[PDB]
Amino acid sequence: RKESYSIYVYKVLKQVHPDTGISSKAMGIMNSFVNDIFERIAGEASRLAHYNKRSTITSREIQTAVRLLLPGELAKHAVSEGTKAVTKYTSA
Amino acid sequence: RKESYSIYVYKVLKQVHPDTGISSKAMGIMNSFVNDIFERIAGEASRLAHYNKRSTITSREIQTAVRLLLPGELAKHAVSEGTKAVTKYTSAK
Amino acid sequence: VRRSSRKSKAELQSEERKRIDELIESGKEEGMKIDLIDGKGRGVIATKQFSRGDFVVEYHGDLIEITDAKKREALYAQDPSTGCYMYYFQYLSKTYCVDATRETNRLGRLINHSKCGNCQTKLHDIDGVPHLILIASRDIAAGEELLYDYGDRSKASIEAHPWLKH
Amino acid sequence: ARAKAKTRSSRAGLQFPVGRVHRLLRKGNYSERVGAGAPVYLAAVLEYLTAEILELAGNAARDNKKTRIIPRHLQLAIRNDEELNKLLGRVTIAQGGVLPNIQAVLLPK
Amino acid sequence: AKAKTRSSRAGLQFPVGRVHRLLRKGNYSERVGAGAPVYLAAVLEYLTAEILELAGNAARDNKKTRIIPRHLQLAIRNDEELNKLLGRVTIAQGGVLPNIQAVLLPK
Amino acid sequence: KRHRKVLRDNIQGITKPAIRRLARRGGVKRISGLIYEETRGVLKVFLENVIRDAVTYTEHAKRKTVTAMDVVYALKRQGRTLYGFGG
Amino acid sequence: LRDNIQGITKPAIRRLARRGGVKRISGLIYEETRGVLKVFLENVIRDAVTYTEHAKRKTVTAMDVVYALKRQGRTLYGFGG
Amino acid sequence: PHRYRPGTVALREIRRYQKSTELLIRKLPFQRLVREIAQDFKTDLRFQSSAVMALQEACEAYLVGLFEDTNLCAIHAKRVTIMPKDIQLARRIRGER
Amino acid sequence: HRYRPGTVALREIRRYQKSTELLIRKLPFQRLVREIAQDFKTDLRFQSSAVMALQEACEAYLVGLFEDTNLCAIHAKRVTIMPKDIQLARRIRGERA
DNA sequence: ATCAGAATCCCGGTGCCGAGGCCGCTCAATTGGTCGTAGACAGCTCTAGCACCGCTTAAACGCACGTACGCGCTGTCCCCCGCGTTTTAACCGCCAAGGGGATTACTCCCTAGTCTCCAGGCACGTGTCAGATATATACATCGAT
DNA sequence: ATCGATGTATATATCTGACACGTGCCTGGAGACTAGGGAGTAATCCCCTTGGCGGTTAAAACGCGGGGGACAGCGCGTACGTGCGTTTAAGCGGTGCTAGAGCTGTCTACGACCAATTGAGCGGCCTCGGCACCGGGATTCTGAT
Repeated sequence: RKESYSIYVYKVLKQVHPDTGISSKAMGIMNSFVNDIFERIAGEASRLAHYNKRSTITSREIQTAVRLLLPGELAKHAVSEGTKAVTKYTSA
Repeated sequence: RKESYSIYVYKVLKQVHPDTGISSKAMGIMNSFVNDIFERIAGEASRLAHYNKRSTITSREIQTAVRLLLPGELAKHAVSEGTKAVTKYTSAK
Repeated sequence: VRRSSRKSKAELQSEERKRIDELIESGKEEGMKIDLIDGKGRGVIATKQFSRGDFVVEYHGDLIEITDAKKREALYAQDPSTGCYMYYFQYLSKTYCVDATRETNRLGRLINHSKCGNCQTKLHDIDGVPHLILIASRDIAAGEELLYDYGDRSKASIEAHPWLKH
Repeated sequence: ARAKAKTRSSRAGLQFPVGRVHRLLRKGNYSERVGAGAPVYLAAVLEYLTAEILELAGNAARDNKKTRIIPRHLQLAIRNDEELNKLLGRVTIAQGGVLPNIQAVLLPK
Repeated sequence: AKAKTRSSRAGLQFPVGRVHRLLRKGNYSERVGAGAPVYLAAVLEYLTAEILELAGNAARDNKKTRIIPRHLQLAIRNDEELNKLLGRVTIAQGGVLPNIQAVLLPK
Repeated sequence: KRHRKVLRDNIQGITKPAIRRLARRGGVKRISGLIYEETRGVLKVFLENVIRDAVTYTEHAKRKTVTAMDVVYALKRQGRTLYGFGG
Repeated sequence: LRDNIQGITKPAIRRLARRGGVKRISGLIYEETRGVLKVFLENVIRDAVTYTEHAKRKTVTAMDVVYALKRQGRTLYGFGG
Repeated sequence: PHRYRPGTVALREIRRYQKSTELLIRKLPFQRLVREIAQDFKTDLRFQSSAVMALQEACEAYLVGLFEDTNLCAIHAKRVTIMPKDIQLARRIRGER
Repeated sequence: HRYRPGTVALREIRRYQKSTELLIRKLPFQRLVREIAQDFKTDLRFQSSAVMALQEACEAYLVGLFEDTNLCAIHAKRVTIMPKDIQLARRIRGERA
């Protein structure tokens, strides 16, 4: 039971370029990219929680980790996306 | 009340250079160095344990993290010292 | 359909630049009225809720070199009813002077000195000519006065004007 | 388990698995507890970054008049974008090649 | 019963108990073996003994008796192994190695 | 007593003799004339990065003071681990 | 296996340099590059064999190599991880 | 009997190898070198094919980046030819031993 | 009376590689730090230890950058470091694309 | 050479403040005992890593010649360096206020853990189409007679 | 500066493997519910940060003269590119073999957890000596002669 992000990257692709496919090697590369950015953000959120003597990783910690790791405009837009998603999630 | 490695660094000092002191700034620097190397070794051991899908950090994981993080001769001698300590610690009980 | 609107840093900087140019050459001057201050003379109350980095005014005047800058200020000061309107600045191996005694339709020259106001001035060069911009470097309320620093530490003038330190 | 179930992703409006992200934040030894909005936030950010890379990759593949995104197109997108190249600056992309770039002092006269 | 610190069982001057507490509360793994903190404390003690020995040699060569950031810097930047280990590390109040490129010396 | 109007930068506080002292410590024997503006630009970029990260750490801890641990953590985030400030 | 670094032939290094943008190549570049490559490979393979040994395996795997490289600071996308 | 000036063929090879993505080192000699180097550290090692391909991709990216910086060093020295002093300067500035 | 140009340079080099104190002046550096941080969060405060940490870090950075710059210049058969040398050092180190 | 002549190192002695030893308290490390579960060890299957062998042919290699460039040398011209004078603003001490960092106490609400339900994602097998050659068309490029 | 190889973008045929899609199922995700403890919030105290004042003086700024160092030009020779004939060994496809990865089952030793306790570590105090500093004999560098 091998874990991947292949089907979700397929979904995002068919959402961005609805008439474009993606080879298997590029699929593996996008898989590795998602794994790596996840590992980075999670490790940075862990470091923040340890610094501030907290115990829970929360949206506050994840937002600060995003702001630390992504450069300027990527960070602004990613924080926008995540805040929008969290508000929608707690509303629903 | 905040923890540090001051008295232990001082003990190791009085072991290696018996008639020699260490200023407060160098004491703080050795504190930072001990914390940094501890964090490196512990993070690498954690990462190894997650790689092999195991839950327990052991002397095996710590030894591999030491052999990954320290350059050749430092790593060889640190592995020597750690193995010596673990054997002496298990002999007595 | 899902398309990113990211505007790479070059685009953002260029757009801020063009906004600066068209605003400076727009003469809008949104909400600034001349009034009186209890001891200083005139005052320009801004009636907008400023924030960090936003524009305020342009210190419109005449730009010259330094060989005449070190002279024209004193030559206008020979008239003891001249106020304070000329601005020097050092930029790329040259110092200049903003001749602003001759009255203009702008709101730059109409402000007094302090180190406890709300503005710290920068520079913008719209095609060479360095226009003395004034930005809101902090949060200003609609009903506070434009008040910035002249940078001048002329010990003679600060002797005559003890109010320059405030 | 009544009140027919919908995925946390669907509840959040995302395409990435919020449940899987939660499971990874738990079985990853990052912290003892893990908030409820942390996986949602992280999945939103990961999906955003994936969309941001795939858009440029598809644009490159369409420039080269192709239909399948390939490692070359991923490399081109990443290296040509200013900020993705800073986020992924010390990253090698297998079968990616380099950017076409000849220094100006080597060209003929 | 009478107690003796784990550090004494292992012959270490570094705190095996403090190291074990740090390994636990540091969120490295769900479990921490018995000999893991002993090994880690032994390695930390060895490394600090190396650093301190070289810094004391530097302090002698300077005809002083206290170790200072400058002496730590000299020791580290001179030992090749420790310089590869702490290569991306700045040491406050440490200064730089005395080194003037030959092309600038007077001919 | 009419007075003139000038500016400052707070980046020209990294004076030319200070940059030359740094260069001397680095082993530089002779310094060009534009090295000063170039070095001020470099230093402002480096400072902007480290202070952005330190202020982010501070904001996250809901503090209003930038402690020394915030700077140490920012520097470790850039990859320039700094020893001797409580790290 | 003796003297296999000579298997990085001169035209191979010249191809790598062409990809790098190099126009002309001094003749001493080739031994220098063989040395550089042997050093980089020694480091990465030492770390990979260490990961393998720790996993008590005997096959260096793509994940062991990817982890070695991620530890060198040269993350590699496209082989897992 | 046609013939190009020295340099144009080099520029064409540059454009070619910056258009392509395939591996520029011979797979079997590279694999043989890797097996030797590993044999130095642990005897009787096996290698996944993907492991050796990963090693090759990483080494090729390393050498390509090193040659980009070497070319920058050469151009700095007002040359066109890269030289061992250029590789050594690139590595020393870049932080390698 | 007079020194040959270069001897005072080398004397300064030896002097500033013997010492350890900070070469930038603390009050101007602190003003610079405060004005820079003023653009991320207004009404900030800095532990004097934090400003000292920033200054140690910045001086170490600039010293290492000037060592790399000197290497670039020497490589270019020069002795006077130049902005092109600083730029080459930064580009090879990977700080500016 | 020839020499002086300023920096520079070795030398005392004072002085001051920081470091090293002392001691009382408290909290966290040690000990003993229980338990539950992780991983150690054995067993078995079966993928895939290795070895080999033959053919093809693409790439490496060796040689020869020419010429573009690396490199040494020369000349100039200018732009850093060294020095002396002035100025300015870092710095140090002192005071004085007050923001906010750090700790504590309380309460609540959010997350872990558990159990059950079930659907979505994964392996698996299949149809089909994208893109990689192959050859031809027309064209671009450049090197020289 | 057309000629004429010489290579290169544009087009069509096509076909081969890889990709996108339909299926069954099982395992992990979701829903409900309970307990507890982590964190939010309010209060308080005092630390330590900021701001201003005054004087000193060390350091920065400025101006000037001049020399050495960068840079442009020039000539030479050499070593690197380009091309061609030859060799060699990479690569591809076959098979076969078996080592070793991977998964499963059992069971035990080991680590978490919990409570009683005690001594090791920490914070404050005090003293003395080590390093700094200030002034002095010497000798060791540069630099005009």
